[PDB]
Amino acid sequence: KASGTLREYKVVGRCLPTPKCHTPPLYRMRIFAPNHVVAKSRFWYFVSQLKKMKKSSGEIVYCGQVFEKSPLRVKNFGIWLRYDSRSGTHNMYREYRDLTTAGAVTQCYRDMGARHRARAHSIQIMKVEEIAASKCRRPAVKQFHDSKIKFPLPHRVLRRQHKPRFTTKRPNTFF
Amino acid sequence: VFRRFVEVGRVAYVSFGPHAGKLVAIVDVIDQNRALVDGPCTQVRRQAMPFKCMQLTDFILKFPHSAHQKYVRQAWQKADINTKWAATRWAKKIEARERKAKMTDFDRFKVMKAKKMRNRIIKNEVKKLQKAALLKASP
Amino acid sequence: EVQVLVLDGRGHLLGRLAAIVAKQVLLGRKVVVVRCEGINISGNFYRNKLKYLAFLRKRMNTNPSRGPYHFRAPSRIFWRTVRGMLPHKTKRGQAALDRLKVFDGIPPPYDKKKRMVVPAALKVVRLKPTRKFAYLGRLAHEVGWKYQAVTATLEEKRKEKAKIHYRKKKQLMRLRKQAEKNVEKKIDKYTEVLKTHGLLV
Amino acid sequence: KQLASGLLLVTGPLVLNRVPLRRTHQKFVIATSTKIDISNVKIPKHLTDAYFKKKKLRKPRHQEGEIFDTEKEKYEITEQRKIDQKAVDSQILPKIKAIPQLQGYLRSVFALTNGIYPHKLVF
Amino acid sequence: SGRLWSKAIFAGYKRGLRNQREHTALLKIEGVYARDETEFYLGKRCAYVYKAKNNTVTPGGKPNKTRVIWGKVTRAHGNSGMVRAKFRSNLPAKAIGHRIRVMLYPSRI
RNA sequence: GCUGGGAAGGCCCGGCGGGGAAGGUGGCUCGGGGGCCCCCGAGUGUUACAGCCCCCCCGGCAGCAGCACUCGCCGAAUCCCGGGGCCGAGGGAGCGAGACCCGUCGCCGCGCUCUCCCCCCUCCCGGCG
RNA sequence: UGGGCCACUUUUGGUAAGCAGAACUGGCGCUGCGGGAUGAACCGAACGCCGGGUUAAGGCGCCCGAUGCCGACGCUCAUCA
RNA sequence: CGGUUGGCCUCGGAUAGCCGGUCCCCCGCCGGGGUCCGGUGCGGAGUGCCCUUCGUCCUGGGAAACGGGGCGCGGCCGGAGAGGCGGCCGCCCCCUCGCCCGUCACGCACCGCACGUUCGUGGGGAACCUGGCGCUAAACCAUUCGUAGACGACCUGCUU
Ligand SMILES: [Mg+2]
Ligand SMILES: [Mg+2]
Ligand SMILES: [Mg+2]
Ligand SMILES: [Mg+2]
Ligand SMILES: [Mg+2]
Ligand SMILES: [Mg+2]
Ligand SMILES: [Mg+2]
Ligand SMILES: [Mg+2]
Ligand SMILES: [Mg+2]
Ligand SMILES: [Mg+2]
Ligand SMILES: [Mg+2]
Repeated sequence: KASGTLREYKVVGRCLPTPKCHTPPLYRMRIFAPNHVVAKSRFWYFVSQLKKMKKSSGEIVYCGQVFEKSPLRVKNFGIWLRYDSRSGTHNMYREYRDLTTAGAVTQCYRDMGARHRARAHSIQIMKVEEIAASKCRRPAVKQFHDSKIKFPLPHRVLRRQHKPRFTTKRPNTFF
Repeated sequence: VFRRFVEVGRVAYVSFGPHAGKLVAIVDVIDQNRALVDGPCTQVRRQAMPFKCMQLTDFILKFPHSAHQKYVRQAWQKADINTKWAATRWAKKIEARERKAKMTDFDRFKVMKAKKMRNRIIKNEVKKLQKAALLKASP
Repeated sequence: EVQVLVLDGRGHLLGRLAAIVAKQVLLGRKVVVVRCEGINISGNFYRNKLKYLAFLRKRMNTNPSRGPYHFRAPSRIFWRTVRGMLPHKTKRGQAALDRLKVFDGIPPPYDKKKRMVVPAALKVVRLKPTRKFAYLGRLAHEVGWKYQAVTATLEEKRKEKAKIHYRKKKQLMRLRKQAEKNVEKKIDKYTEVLKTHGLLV
Repeated sequence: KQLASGLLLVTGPLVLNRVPLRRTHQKFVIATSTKIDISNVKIPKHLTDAYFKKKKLRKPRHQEGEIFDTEKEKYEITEQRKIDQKAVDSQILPKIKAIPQLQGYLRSVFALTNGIYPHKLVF
Repeated sequence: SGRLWSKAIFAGYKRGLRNQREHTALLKIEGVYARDETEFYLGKRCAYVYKAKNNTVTPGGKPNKTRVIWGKVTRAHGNSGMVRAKFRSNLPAKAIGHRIRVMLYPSRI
């Protein structure tokens, strides 16, 4: 499974109706995927690990993108995940600040790849929820929990280093 | 040192991006690289914006963080920024830059003639000024 | 652009400046790079010195006179980096290598010209400020360059002359501002034309 | 007016830049953004592509050439061309003297220098 | 009186790493360093002008030593200026690094 | 066009309201600096001389995957116009006249006439005001 | 023609081997081309002679075509990175 | 043999800071500090600045008038890192023209078309004419030497 920016889907599925149980139960997952094809694939993966159910003897009765409920309010997100290193597998709890749930999960994927060299096929996201400010554990979010927060932008590195490529004056980094 | 700070109510100038050349109020801060951002009187709806894309001005509005658009809009209007800016000389510097970009060919000819005559007059006055300032014969 | 491009090496990173110079000099563009003793290299001074001493160790052991020539001047060190980035075994690369010219300090066809700056190779732009760097002049002097004291005194002379010329230029600019304040009443007709089309904020 | 073969009929006001009534190609002119309102300017009807088409005299009745025809290389400006030029310039030029600096602008020529690039120039 | 052409540089031929295609030329035009600025030059005539020993006939003039290979810009080549052009004869390799005129002919402005 | 017959968002001080809390506003207590008077820092708390979140008894209006560039998948639910580049292979297609200087022809898409009325710019205009 | 050799997976002897011996498929031999700097076998793709367009694998500081994106988020300082 | 198609005649630098200008102290009436005042997404701005070319003729207006131009003369000063350059005074000789806004007409207006336009009196090589100022050498061989030497090379001497 590759990436991009992720979307959250809810995928609801069931086993196929045999003439023993004419109404098999429905199951629902929240799945963070680049698109709905990857969403259905990851659904069948997870539900096959959990229940004895395969894509052949089953169906997707619904696969639909969950939109962000409040995409203009900055939320804290707690991610409960498991992954596996080159050695055995580990449980983990991360915290992020974002506007969207899928944005925070994408942030978690790039962060796990950065800090633990973990690939997306190694990561399994098992819980994601919206944390308030007073329930957070990580200092990288609790330092932004301040109502009168204030900081400068100290060392502004020039970015247009090629427009111009040859100038006569050296750039300034204080602004 | 550090006269401008990223804070709630700070007005920044979006320099590149889809909202380039715009004015923006900082509503909240999202984690060290982005800010929740809303320009209601400069026609920029609320979104996340990179500090790499914004440049801080000297104007600070007054509202609590994560307030609504009507509150940031009336805080913009009471001591409106569209008249403080534009009669700041950053803004008219930008304005001169864009009209110099829009300057046509006949306009370029007239600018050449006017600038040529103006430089002639200034140069002759400079020559007179230094030839008068050389009148020094004191022990 | 048919004129020579004159760059100031002080404050620039070696390989980045060399890459820019090499592409320019392949595309045409006679380039002079002055003050090659002010070129910076990233990484600390000791490991840069060790890299140069390993290069000094590289020697044709049958005939070191035939072997690789370890130039010691900072100008020639920069020139050899650009040589490494050029296709110098061809006539095109040799013509580009001839189109490039490098100097220690600023010799006097170029001390009375404007020097340009390449911000994509500047140390303040390309290095984090909490990182160690080295000086090509100090590195050259400790691997065997003889002429860093004479270059320093000649640069001090050049800086004194440049200060004198700069004070002249400042007095001329003050006189020009005074002349505008004197005859503004006869250029008011021409000034408003320029303000209308974006010159003269 | 643009002529009936696609070619543009232009005039410099010949007393300004020595350009008569000529045809010129649309692909080989650059169009600027300055206007002269030329409604109610009488254009003679005898101002067509046949009027502007080149003239030939060589060669009558002769097949071998060793003597040369030293005449007709002097292209003569005909009197009807001169009086058409006089009429159209007499009804265009007072309108050109109206707007300022335009006659100096039309006397001048266009050029590129060490700065300006044509993709950035507004015309 | 005045220049009337934009100055470009013959940067090289169209090529991969170990194969060059000499029917297309790569041109670096002075002042343009993005594709959406190369859009202006997209059909302009371009010329490699050079001198030689013998005299050639000049259109509308007397014979002299100047010779011209004509071509035109065909499209953009990669994210930073750098158009690719197509000449009547393939350009000589001694012209790499030299000046090529872009002539403002057929005009769309 | 579809979607949670989009999600959010805008305006209507949204209004009767009902709560709740801190990244705690005002007011107060305490600590610092400026001519008893002002602002910043620490505790208090629930609207106050700011605001935020949830439920409405119901929302209304405008807009609508926005011509304020927040976040999609699309087109029998899709069309119009323009620009650059490369290329022009082929060569007797005439059912009629009994081909006549020389096949402007097939298929496909159209327009007018062999009906009669109008009306609008015109025109060798005829005399012209 | 009846000397074969190599690679994924399976597999025998051997401490192992660019060792010896099998199975299956593909290759090389008999095969050039793009990439892997370089290379019988890898990766892409198989080839009449050309123009235009687009790609694969692979790349895009400079050699060297292409990031001269105001690319995104982190991690890392090495006196053998 | 060809390239080329306006120039930039210059602070040092800092980057968690800069740049400019003035009132009071000090340096044989300029430079250095301390106030104070501006500007800082650099406008005293290299995304910058300077030059700008169709040419003449009658005719006005301001800009100028303390000027322009003499490869015209003479003199002085500065520049050594690769000075190969730059700047200023005195003599006289032509014009009040050239810069901006106007009036008036004319020029091959070569009948749509390419290499036009500069640097440029470019660089290099032979040859002819034309005047003014000047100058009248060395090297190698041969010969000697033997501080040298396989041969070349090298060190020496040769009318006073
Ligand atoms: Mg044919
Ligand atoms: Mg055999
Ligand atoms: Mg084997
Ligand atoms: Mg064989
Ligand atoms: Mg075969
Ligand atoms: Mg093969
Ligand atoms: Mg290969
Ligand atoms: Mg390899
Ligand atoms: Mg092809
Ligand atoms: Mg490569
Ligand atoms: Mg390249």
